Amino acid sequence: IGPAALKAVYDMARKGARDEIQTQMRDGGLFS
Amino acid sequence: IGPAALKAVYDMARKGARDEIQTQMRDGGLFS
Amino acid sequence: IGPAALKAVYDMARKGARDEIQTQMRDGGLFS
Amino acid sequence: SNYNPQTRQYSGIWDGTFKPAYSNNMAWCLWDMLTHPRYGMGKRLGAADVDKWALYVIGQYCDQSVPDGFGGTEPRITCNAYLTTQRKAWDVLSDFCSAMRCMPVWNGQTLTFVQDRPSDKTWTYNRSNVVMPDDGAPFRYSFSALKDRHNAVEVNWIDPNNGWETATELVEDTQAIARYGRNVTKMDAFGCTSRGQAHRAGLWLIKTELLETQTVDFSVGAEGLRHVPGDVIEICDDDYAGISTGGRVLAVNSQTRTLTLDREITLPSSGTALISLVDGSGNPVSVEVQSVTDGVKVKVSRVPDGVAEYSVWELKLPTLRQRLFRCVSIRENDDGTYAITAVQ
Amino acid sequence: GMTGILFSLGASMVLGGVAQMLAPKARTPRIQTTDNGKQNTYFSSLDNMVAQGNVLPVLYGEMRVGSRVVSQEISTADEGDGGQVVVIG
Amino acid sequence: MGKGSSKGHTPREAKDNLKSTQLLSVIDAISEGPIEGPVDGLKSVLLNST
Amino acid sequence: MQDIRQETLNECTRAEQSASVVLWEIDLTEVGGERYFFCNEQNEKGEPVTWQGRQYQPYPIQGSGFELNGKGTSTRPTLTVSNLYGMVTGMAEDMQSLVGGTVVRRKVYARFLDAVNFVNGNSYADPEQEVISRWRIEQCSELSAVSASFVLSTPTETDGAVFPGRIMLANTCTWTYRGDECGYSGPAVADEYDQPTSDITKDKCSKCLSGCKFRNNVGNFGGFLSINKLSQ
Amino acid sequence: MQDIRQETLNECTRAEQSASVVLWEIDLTEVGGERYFFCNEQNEKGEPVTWQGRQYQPYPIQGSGFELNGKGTSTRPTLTVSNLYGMVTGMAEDMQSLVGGTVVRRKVYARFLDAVNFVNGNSYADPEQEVISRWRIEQCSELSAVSASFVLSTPTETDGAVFPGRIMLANTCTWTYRGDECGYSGPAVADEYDQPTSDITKDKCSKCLSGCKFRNNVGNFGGFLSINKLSQ
Ligand code: SF4
Ligand code: SF4
Repeated sequence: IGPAALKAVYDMARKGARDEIQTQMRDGGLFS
Repeated sequence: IGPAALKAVYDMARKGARDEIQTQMRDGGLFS
Repeated sequence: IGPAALKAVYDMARKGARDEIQTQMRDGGLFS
Repeated sequence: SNYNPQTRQYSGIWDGTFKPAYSNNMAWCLWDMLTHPRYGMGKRLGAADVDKWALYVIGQYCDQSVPDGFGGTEPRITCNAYLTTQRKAWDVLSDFCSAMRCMPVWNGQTLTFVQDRPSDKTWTYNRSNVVMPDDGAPFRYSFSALKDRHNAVEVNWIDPNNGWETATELVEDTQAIARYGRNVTKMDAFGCTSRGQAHRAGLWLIKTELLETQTVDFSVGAEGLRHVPGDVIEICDDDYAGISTGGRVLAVNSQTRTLTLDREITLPSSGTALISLVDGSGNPVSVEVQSVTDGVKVKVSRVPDGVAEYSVWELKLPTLRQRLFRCVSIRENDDGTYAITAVQ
Repeated sequence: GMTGILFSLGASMVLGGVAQMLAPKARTPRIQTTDNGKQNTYFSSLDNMVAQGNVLPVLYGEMRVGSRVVSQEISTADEGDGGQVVVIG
Repeated sequence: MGKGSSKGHTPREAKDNLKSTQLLSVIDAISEGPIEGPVDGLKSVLLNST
Repeated sequence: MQDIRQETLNECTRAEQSASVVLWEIDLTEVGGERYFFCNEQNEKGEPVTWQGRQYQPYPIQGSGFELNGKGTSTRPTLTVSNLYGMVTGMAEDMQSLVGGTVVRRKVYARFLDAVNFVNGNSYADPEQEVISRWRIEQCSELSAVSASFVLSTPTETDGAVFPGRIMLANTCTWTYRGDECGYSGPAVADEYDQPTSDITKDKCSKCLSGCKFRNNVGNFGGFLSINKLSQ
Repeated sequence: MQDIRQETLNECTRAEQSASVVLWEIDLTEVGGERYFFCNEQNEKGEPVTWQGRQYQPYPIQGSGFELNGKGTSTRPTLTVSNLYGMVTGMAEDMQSLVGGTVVRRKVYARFLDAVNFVNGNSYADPEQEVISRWRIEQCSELSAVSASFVLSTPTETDGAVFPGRIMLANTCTWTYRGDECGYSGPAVADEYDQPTSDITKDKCSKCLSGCKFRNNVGNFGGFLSINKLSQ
C-alpha cells in the first residue's frame, strides 16, 4: 500500500537522520 | 524493480534529513 | 519480508543523512 | 635505554626498558603524553594498550639528517610545544599526530600508528581473489576534485631567531598553478621551530595531495580479511584498466617439462624479459623467469616448487610496466564473512 | 544469510580532501580583533599569564616563555645581602 | 648550575646615604613534572626582554 | 529571457511533439586534449547523427540533476558515461581524470535535424534552433569497469576562494615569473636553487631576495622588508 | 601484520573451508565479578565446546558491526545476548549494568577444536590457532524480557577527556588520600568532615587546609594560596 509505506519510510528516515546527527557529534567526525 | 525502489528511498531520505536538520537547530535542539 | 527490509531502509536513510550533512556543510547552503 | 639523547644514535637491539632522560623527540613525547599518571590519562589506559614498537620505529625515522637551506644538517621534526590551555584530548592527540604525518588506529587489539613511509608490497589481488557485485565489475575507483587539490599552503611557525614570534611561510608549485587553479590553504606547523621544518611540512602536504589522487574500493574473501590487519601496502593488478592479461588461478601443472596449464591466453614480452609469480606451501611469493610459451596456452617454468595443487594464482610481470601500489585505509567486516577494503 | 547493501564509501571520504586521509591536520586557533592583527600560537605563550583559569602547562624544549604567576608581593628590602659588610654611607 | 634545585644572585649597587628601597618578590609556576634547568647559567631570566 | 528563436517556440506549443534529442560536446583544448562529440542515439540509417554539418557518434550518455537556483548551494548535476573496452579510462589516465574540462549540452527537436538522417529527407531542417548550456567537470566520483560518473559545476562558482588575494610577506615574492610584475626579459641567469645557469629550460626564480638581486629587479619585489615588526 | 600462524593462514585460502566458530569471554574481574565463557554453537554431542581445555557453554550471543578505522569517530560494534529467564538481569542489578568490563572475541576454524567435540576424533587439532580481539562495554542500550543489547568501544577511546588534568590552585586539594603524592601513612585522625576519629574504617580527608593541619602534612598540599590575585 502506498501511503502507509510512505509514512513509515519517512519516519524511519527521520530516525536515521537523528541517530546520525547524534553519533557524528561526539569527538571527531566532521563535527556537524 | 530494484533501482527504481532504491532511487525512491534515496530521494525520500533527503527531505526527511533536511527537515530534521532545520528543526533541530531552531530553538532548543542540538543546532545540527 | 520483515526486519530485513527495515534494516535495509535504515542503512539507506543513514547514508542519505550523511550525504545531506556533507552537502549542507559546504560553502553554499545553510552551513549545518 | 638504547637511545642516546645527545647525538641521537642507536646501537643494538632495544628492550622494553625506559630510563629518565631529557629529550625533544616527537614520538617519545607523544608516548609520554599517552601514558602518564596525574595529567597523562594514565588512570584510563595502561602501558600495554599502545604499540611502543611503532613509536620506536617512528622515533628512529624522525632523525634522518635532512639537508636544510642554510647548508646545515638538522633532524626532520623537533618537538617544541608549550600547551597552556585546556582542550579536548582527541584534539591534542590529532595535533601531535599531524606533525610526524602519522595516523592512529586500533589494530591487532593495540593502538598503533602508521605513516607514509616507503615500504614493500605485502599481498596481491586480481579478479580471482575479489568478488564482483550484481553490477558486473568488482573494482570501484574514484578521484579527487578540482578545487580539492591544494597547491598553495601557508604554514605558521614560531621564529626563535628574531623575537620568538609567529611567522607565515608560503609554499606553492608553478606547474600546479598552470594546470589547475590556485587553491590557498592555511595550517600552522605544530611544534615547528625552524623555517626548514615548516617548508618541509608544506612541501609534503602539496606533494602528497598532488600525486596520491586515486582511491579504489573492492571486496575480499575470508583469507584476505584475516591476512591484512590494516594500513599495509599491496598491489591491486587489474587487467581491465591495464587492457592486458594480468594472470589468475592456474588449473593444473606438470613436473617433467613443468607444463603449467593456465586458463587464459597469455602474452610474453617482446625481447627483454618476463617473470611469473606463484605461491608455494608456506605462502611465499615464488618468482620464476619465463622463456617460451608453448601453444600460446601452456607455460614452461624453470624450477617450479611441487606444492601448487589447484588454486594457486599466478601473476605475470613484464618489463617497462608501472606496477600499481595501494595503501589500505578503511576495512569493513560484514556477516557474510567478506571484507570491504578502501585504499589509496 | 545474505548481507546486502555494502554501499562502498571510498568516494565520499575524498570529498573533504585527500591529504586528510593520512594526516589529521593541525588545528588552528581563532583571531581576536582586540589582539590587533597578531596570530596566536598553539604551542607557545610568551606572555606571563595568571595562575587560575589556565591549567598547569607543560614544557617540551627551549622556548623562553612566560608563566602563571601565583604570588606577587612588594615590600621594603634590607640594607645588606649578608656578611659583616653592612655600610650605609 | 642545574640539577634539581639552584639559586643565584647579583651584587647589588646600593647605599650612598640613608634611604629606603622597595623589593618586588614574585613566584612563578612554569610547568609540571621533573623539568630541566635553564639552558645557560643564570642569564636565562629575562626582565622586560633583557 | 532565453535566446529562443520564434520558430522553435511556435513548434513547442502543439500537442503532437517531435522527438527530443540531446547532444554533448566535451572540450579539452583548455586542458590539453581534443573535442569529443557524443550522442545518446543514432539515426535510422545506423549512422552518427549529423548536425550543423558535424557528426555526433552514438555512446551511452545520461545527464541528470540540472537545477539552476540562486540560494542554498550551487548546482552539481551528474553525467553518466558507459566505460566499456576501457575507452574512458584511456583518457582518464592521460588527461588527469578529466578535471578542468568543459562540457556543452545542446538540445534539439527531431524535426530540425539534417536531411541525411531521414530516408525521405526532412524539408523542415534548420541548423540554428537549439538550446545550449555549458558546465565544467569537477571530479570523477566513480569510474568502474562498466561505467563512469562525473560531477558537473558552474564555471563561476566560488568555493574555497578568498577575496583579498594580496598577502603580505617578508622575504618571498607573491607573483609569477615574467608575467606582469617581474618585468624581466633577459637571458636566463638563475634556477630553482639559485645556481649560475644560462639555460632557458631550467630558469625558475627561487622567490627570494637573492633571486631578485640576481635578476636586478629588486625594485619590483613583493616582499616587504619588515620582518622585525612583532619582536618590538 | 597479524600474529596468525602459518598453517591457519594456509588453510584460510583453501577453496573448501571448514566451519567458523566464534567464542566470547566476558571478564569483570577489574570490576568485581567473574569470567563468563559463551559460545553461540555446541558440538555434535550436545555438549559445551571444549577449547584449550576450558569449556564454552552454549548460550545465545551475536556480535555485529566490528569495524576498525583511523579517521572519524572510533567504531562502536554491538553485541546482542538473549535475556531469557532473567539471566542478564541477574547480574545487571549487581554489576552496575556491566559497565567497565572487558569482552574478548576469539575466532577459530572448526578443524582445530579438541578431539572430544567429534565422535571420530579430529587428528588435525592445534589449540594455538585463533584470532583474538578485545573491547570494553560502554552501555546497555536495550534491556527487555527477551534480549539485551550492549555497545562496545575501544579501551583507548578518548571521548570526554581533557589533556592537562590539573586545576592549578583552589582552597581545596586535588589528589587522592594516602596515594603516592599525598605521602601519608599514619594512624586515623580525621573523617569526611572535620571531626576527630581513631578508626581506620572511616578515615577520610576533607581535602581542605584543615585536613592538612589535622594530619601534620602541609608541605604536600596541592592548593596554591593566592585568593587575592583575582581580586587585587
Ligand atoms: S622575486 Fe623578484 S624576480 Fe623572482 S619573481 Fe618575485 S619579483 Fe620577479
Ligand atoms: S589535603 Fe593534605 S592530606 Fe588531604 S589529601 Fe591533599 S594532601 Fe593528602
